[PDB]
Amino acid sequence: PGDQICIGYHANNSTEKVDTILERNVTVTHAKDILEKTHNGKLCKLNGIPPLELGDCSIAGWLLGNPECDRLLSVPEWSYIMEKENPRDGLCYPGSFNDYEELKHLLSS
Amino acid sequence: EVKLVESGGGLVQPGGSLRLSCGTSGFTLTDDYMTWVRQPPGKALEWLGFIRDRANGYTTEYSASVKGRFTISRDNSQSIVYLQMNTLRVEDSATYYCARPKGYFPYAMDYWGQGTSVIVSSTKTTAPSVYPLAPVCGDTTGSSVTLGCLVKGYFPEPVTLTWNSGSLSSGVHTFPAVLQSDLYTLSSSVTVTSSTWPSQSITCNVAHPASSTKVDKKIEPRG
Amino acid sequence: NCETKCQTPLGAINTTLPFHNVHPLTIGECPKYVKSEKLVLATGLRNVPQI
Amino acid sequence: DIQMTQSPASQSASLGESVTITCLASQTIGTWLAWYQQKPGKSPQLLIYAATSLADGVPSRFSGSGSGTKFSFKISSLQAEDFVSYYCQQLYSTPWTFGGGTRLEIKRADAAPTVSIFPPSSEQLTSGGASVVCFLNNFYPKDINVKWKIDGSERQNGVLNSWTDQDSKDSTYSMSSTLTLTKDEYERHNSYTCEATHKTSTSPIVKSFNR
Amino acid sequence: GLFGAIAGFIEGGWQGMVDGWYGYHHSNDQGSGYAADKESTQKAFDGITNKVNSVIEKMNTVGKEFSNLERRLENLNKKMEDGFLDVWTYNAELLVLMENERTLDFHDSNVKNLYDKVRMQLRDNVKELGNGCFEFYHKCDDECMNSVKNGTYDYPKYEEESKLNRNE
Amino acid sequence: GLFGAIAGFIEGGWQGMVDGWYGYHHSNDQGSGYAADKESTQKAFDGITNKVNSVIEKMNTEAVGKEFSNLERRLENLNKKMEDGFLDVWTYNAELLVLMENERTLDFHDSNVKNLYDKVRMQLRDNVKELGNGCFEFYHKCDDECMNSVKNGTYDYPKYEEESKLNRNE
Amino acid sequence: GLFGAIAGFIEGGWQGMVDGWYGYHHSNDQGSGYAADKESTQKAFDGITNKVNSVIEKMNTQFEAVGKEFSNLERRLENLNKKMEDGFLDVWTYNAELLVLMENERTLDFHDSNVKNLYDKVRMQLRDNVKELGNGCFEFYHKCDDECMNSVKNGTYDYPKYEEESKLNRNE
Ligand SMILES: *[C@@H]1O[C@H](CO)[C@@H](O[C@@H]2O[C@H](CO)[C@@H](O[C@@H]3O[C@H](CO)[C@@H](O)[C@H](O)[C@@H]3O)[C@H](O)[C@H]2NC(C)=O)[C@H](O)[C@H]1NC(C)=O
Ligand SMILES: *[C@@H]1O[C@H](CO)[C@@H](O)[C@H](O)[C@H]1NC(C)=O
Ligand SMILES: *[C@@H]1O[C@H](CO)[C@@H](O)[C@H](O)[C@H]1NC(C)=O
Ligand SMILES: *[C@@H]1O[C@H](CO)[C@@H](O)[C@H](O)[C@H]1NC(C)=O
Repeated sequence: PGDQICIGYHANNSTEKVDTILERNVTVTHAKDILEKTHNGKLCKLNGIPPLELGDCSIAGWLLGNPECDRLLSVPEWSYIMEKENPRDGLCYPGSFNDYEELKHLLSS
Repeated sequence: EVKLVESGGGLVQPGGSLRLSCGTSGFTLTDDYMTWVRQPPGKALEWLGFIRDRANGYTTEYSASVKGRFTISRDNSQSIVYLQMNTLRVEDSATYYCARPKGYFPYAMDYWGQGTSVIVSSTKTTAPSVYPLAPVCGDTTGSSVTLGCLVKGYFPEPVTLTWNSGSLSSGVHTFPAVLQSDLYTLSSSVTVTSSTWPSQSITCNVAHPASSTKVDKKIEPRG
Repeated sequence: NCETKCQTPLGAINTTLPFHNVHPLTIGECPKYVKSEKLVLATGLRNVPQI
Repeated sequence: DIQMTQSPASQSASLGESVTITCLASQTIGTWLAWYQQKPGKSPQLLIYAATSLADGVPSRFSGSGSGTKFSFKISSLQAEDFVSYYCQQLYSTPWTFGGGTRLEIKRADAAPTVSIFPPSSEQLTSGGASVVCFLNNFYPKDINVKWKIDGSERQNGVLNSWTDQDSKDSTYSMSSTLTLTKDEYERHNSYTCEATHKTSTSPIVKSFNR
Repeated sequence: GLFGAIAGFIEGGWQGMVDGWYGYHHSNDQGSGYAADKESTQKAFDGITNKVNSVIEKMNTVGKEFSNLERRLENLNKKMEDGFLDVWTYNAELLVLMENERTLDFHDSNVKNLYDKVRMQLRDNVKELGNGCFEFYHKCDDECMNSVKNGTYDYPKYEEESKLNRNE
Repeated sequence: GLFGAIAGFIEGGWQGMVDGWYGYHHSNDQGSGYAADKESTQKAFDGITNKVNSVIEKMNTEAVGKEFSNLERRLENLNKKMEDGFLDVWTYNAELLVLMENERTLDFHDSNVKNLYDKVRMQLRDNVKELGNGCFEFYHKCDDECMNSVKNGTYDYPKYEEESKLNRNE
Repeated sequence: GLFGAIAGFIEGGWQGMVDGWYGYHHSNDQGSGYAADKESTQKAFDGITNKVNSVIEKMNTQFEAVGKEFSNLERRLENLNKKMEDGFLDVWTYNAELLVLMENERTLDFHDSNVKNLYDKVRMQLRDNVKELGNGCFEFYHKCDDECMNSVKNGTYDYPKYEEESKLNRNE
């Protein structure tokens, strides 16, 4: 009964599971998850510049100087703008704003 | 890619403490086998220990030189490996790298950090005295005149030496600092040519960020 | 009081990964949004229990 | 634990030549050696792993060999930027030890140590100290000696020696010796002499000055 | 799978081999053990790194509002964004599956090639058991085992010695 | 053919074997006949079904008709270029998927056959001539119990070992 | 490669086989020489022509831009046009680079296979009438004249003809 040499491969306690075309739920000794599912859940400054918070002002409301919106009268640089879906403080004196959406796409630049 | 960066080096009283941070950036396939390796200047490299990846149990190994004092830990949240050094001794003075294998299996250290230096002494941070050095009074007979700076008494290293705002520096030799009586001494030599001096005048500039001193001494002939 | 290079309505992303499933509408430099619940590359080989 | 003995600690050679560092293990580490380069003022860079196996993106001129205890490392076609430190490291068992290091220097035609003397500054003289400076500049090769003589007689205490590495452009070295003493002791003598023995000249290079 | 080695003729893995993806086990009178073949391991790793990299690099490349008179335009916008979304999600999910398949087979192949290398080296100086093991017809000490491993094994050296034993 | 078995050293298929995709043909004194290996056949089928299931499932999630005025022409063309564009994308995807996969499927079967053959060979060993046609000639005599042993892959070597090897050598 | 022939048991290529992708080197008393296997070569080339043609035909029909202009009141529309043309451009760029990369991996494996397969077809004929060295070469127990060489290369090699001579030479 003679001397012996063997070839083989690694094994470990890995629970890691991957799918393939031929086969699903395969366990592998090592894997990398490339999809990021998690976020800090906070609204944040962006590249060290804070966003412009409109609060209850509409874009229109702020640009017109709606009285409630007076706290936005002077503002510094912004990385992005934050608007509610339905801001209370639009145009107090009722009316309309033409090309409003184009003006918003402009404010985005 | 990976790009390890380390931070937190300084000067401590022996018996003291320090905490070094090696942070990791980049996409990678492995956090495992993060190692600390130090190099006392002029000496070889010495392996302090490593800590492993979460999946491998956060296990840790140490050189018996520093074992029981130093502790390796990682905060994944800030994605840093910390080396917490306690009861610092004189021979702990060195520069410190974190280093890493790229693979799953540690065959070699692929990724290094840029290094950061820690010092340990009882010596208190001390400002340098810069004396300019004038050549002989017997008049320069020569094809080239050489003159230099002497920066003495400072602790700790480094000092930064620029001739004349670095306008004229080349054909300059700065010989690294030496330890004489608990505090360092440095020096440098610029060789100009006979036309260029004293006529065009040159000055020596010396920064010691440790004591905050920045100082200038222009070199003058004696007579 | 926060900092990010990437922002969604749900929150901010800091990641080294190529893709995110977190939100469609994102400002800043951000990983590719996808509809996937999971994307995982196998790197190692099959784990085959021994005898 | 495990000891790694790397020789030569220093080796000189010239462009295009082939250079071999050795590394010796106190145990048998099998095939777990690795080889690193350190350029000056930088972190190490991995060159070879598994002893004989080139890391990704490495010049083919770098080679490595050996097993168990005896190990070799070779730069086949030498190059300007190759003259730096190299280290082996044993990753076989903790602690993962390193070799002593190998400094590679580029071969050069021998050179003349231009030598300069510097009596202490009046600014320094007023502070109670006196430091006198000999600068030995631009000379090959690096083995050199300096004696300080005071009124012709030798002196021991207070000598500070400092060296440079091989210069990038000229491939030559330099040195500074600072003799340091009291203002008291200093004004207490007459003529001060700095004498540099180098291989270059037959006879020692003497720069002295009085008052 | 494809090359028939992993979960192949070689029936299982080695929890005992911790240093590599692929390697040797031997026993002789000098001793017994696991040894990773570090070259093949690292090379495969480099390959996989290249793979995942290329997946990242190739993939590495605001809203708008509309009025109520802008129903077709709005919808055109939506269909576009959604379209591109569907396309990229498809590309990702697919790329991941296919490359996974390729990856497993790559490992299998690596094993097979290693085994083959050893076999073709040892020739008839050994019995080939078919479990991934070869039993030697001559005495193989640690030097000989390493010679097999490091690719240098000497056939003519052990040749007739193995012969006689294979025969008797 | 990538693994070199189908249209390989096995030069052609067996109309004879109707019971599965891969299998055996034995000839001994009792008789001569084809037998399928149903585990291999079924496992490959399960693999393939998984494959096509994937190339279906992935491709699932359109065209809404819109109308445009004559002053709207830029819009209209944009809209057209978009729907046409997505269409060309998905058509490309489907076509490529099918070609690529098809290649993989054939190579798959090929590998499977190679694997079956090798799994036999690494078992039989010295006990047989290896004819290079995908067949093995026996040095010893194999009863249908022995054949069946090979087919389910038990086949103890020692009991036929010497009884072969003598007849081999002399 | 993946099949272990190229940079495999055959350690390197031959500069002096100019007649094809794969083939034979022989030596015997009346001489030595390189000879290509034209069948398998032309076969592989046929595969490759198919491959590139597949790429080209498949990528033939796809998205092109046509020029448009938008006013200062049209900015949203303009950005939409851009984001679209850009989106398709990006998509197809991904298709081209990925398809080339993938197919390249596959082409190199393909050849590896072709060489392997060649070796295997020769060996499985030659059988035990030769030593398999493992450098990719076979040593002959029986003397092999050029007619037998050619008979190996063209597939027709007769084992039982050389069987006894080879055996004889082998066992003593
Ligand atoms: C993405 O997130 C990571 C992890 O949260 C950030 O990395 C870490 O950023 C924090 C910021 O709080 C750093 O901590 C800070 O360090 C400085 C310097 O020592 C110190 O003055 C502060 O008190 C604080 O402790 C931390 O060093 C840093 N870690 C690494 C790995 O370097 C990162 O900033 C975020 N974005 C990116 C990629 O910049
Ligand atoms: C794997 O698991 C077994 C039992 O669960 C254990 O004995 C072994 O140490 C584990 N290996 C590692 C390193 O996790
Ligand atoms: C391979 O290993 C053997 C046995 O240890 C050794 O003697 C030889 O020098 C090595 N040769 C090569 C080329 O790696
Ligand atoms: C094969 O080559 C031989 C030369 O040895 C020739 O005589 C014969 O006709 C060829 N047979 C076939 C099938 O091409």
